[PDB]
Amino acid sequence: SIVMTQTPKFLLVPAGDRVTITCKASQSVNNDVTWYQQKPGQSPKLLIYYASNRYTGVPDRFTGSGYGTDFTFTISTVQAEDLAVYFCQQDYSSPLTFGAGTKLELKRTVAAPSVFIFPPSDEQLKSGTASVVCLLNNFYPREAKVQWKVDNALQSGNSQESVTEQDSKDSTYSLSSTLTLSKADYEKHKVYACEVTHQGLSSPVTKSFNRG
Amino acid sequence: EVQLQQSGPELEKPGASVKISCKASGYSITDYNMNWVKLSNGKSLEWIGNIDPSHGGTTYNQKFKGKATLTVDKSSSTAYMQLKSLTSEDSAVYHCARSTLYGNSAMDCWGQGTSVTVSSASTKGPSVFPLAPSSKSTSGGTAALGCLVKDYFPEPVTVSWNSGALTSGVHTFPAVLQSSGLYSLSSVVTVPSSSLGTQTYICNVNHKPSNTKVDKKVEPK
Amino acid sequence: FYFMFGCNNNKGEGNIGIVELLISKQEEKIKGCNFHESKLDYFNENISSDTHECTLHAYENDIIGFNCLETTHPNEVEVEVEDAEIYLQPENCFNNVYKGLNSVDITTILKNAQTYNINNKKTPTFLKIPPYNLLEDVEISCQCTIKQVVKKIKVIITKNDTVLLKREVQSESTLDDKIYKCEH
Repeated sequence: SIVMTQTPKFLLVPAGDRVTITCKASQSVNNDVTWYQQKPGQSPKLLIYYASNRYTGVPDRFTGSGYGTDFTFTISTVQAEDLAVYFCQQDYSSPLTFGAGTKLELKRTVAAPSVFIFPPSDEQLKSGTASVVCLLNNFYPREAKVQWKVDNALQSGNSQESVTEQDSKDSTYSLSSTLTLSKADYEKHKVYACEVTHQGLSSPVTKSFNRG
Repeated sequence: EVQLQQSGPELEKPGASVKISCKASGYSITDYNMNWVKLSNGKSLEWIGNIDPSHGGTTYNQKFKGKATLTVDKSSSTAYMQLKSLTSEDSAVYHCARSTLYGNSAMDCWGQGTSVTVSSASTKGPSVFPLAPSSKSTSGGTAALGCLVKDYFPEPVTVSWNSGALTSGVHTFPAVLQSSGLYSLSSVVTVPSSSLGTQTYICNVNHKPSNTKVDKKVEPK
Repeated sequence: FYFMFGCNNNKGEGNIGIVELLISKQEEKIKGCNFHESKLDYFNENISSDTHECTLHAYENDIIGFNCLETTHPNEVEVEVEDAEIYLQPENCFNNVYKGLNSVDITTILKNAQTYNINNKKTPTFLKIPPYNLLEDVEISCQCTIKQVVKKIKVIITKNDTVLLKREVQSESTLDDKIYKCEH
């Protein structure tokens, strides 16, 4: 079958700057190519059909070009809400094949995280489990490292992390770290601390609480 | 203008079968070709097949032929897709799309997507817990508060604050899968500290597979 | 070709049945697209490997062909070789035809069409255009995958309100051993 190759896989562009996404085919497809754009948690949306024509209601800033084997998708002025992943599709011969997809990101400036920690709830303690949650917000870049300390003793193998999709409100990352401990182990210690190291911090940032 | 309505998520045993549905409104179903798209791990689109209700003809992608069956109901303006012998590779989100009958086949309208999960762990309901910023050093500046959703399966879970109010400043984190096979999720919201003692914040958690609805209040302690 | 066969009931003191059949050639050319390297003498359009699409115009009582596999010429030694895994979409090419992306049966386009296939060969497939009332210029197509390359055939079914008045073809005479000869 006909196979699309779409490059670059990850593309970075500042807000308000032009960006172009390329597409290459394996055989002549004349003018049967389409482009799709998808938000996280939302269905893909069609932008370009016939590889050079905007679809009804598509903003003028989205354009496409190419014929035969090399096809390009171009955005004249990227917006803050344009954070999405773009796919190409051929409509010449069945089966219709989708491209590998290309993700578009915004740069912005470097920002330091603000750290919060949440103590285990009384309801969870009734079930015999204790969980400590650490919250990080509005930090760039994504490489934020989190470490947990209980009574100044480092913890490993009992924590998990989760990063969001860089919410388009301010194009910054957020990370949450959860430490899972048993109720019996929780009662054996007094001080619970989490250490955060990030590019925007000149020194590690420590938040602590006393509960026990 | 044009709406495509799909069913909720499914959770079947290995080797089972599903029959999802796609309801179309705002246009005549016979006037547009309709197809399904598979999203492998949510990062790679795949074309499954299409059906034309105008003549009943069906076209299936070769590696999906036989494994899937497509049918339409013109009386109800609803179309159905069936999968045979579900395997872990089939666990993906399936979307319904609308396209022209003849000429171009560009997919114009998309549904909200139906998630099909091949059960690798038993069904379980979420446990909602409050996250109180207070009872600590200090709640400087704005006070960030949230809720903890732990030990639920399968995905997804919907979290809302104040019955859909206070949309701004809400951060819902992606779920994390534990060694026990149970997902865990955390959602937080940033509010001014001056409203800690004069405002009520309530988180709504809904889990369709277990039909669990929890409305937990978050207050300082 | 002139032959018989039938049943004989002499041993049971019955009668004898005989069927007399004759077969004669009707036309020498078939308007079909051959995408394979081996050319066909009875196919009007042989398409070079550099070209991946072929377009034809169809009309009543005309035969359309579509070949994407090898053909055994008398210069080739016939042997028992399995047919190549030719990816033909639809599985049957001309009883059900592609009108774009959706498959439609040929009888919905043409009024009671007659189609011919080969039991022991996947391709070629043929269609004889029946008398039809669908005067519109309708497009139908098949496709084959030859050596990981997709070949597509396009057929333009047309029936004008007025048939073409004349079709004049001019040819130049050729000299063959001091004799003026003309092809066709």
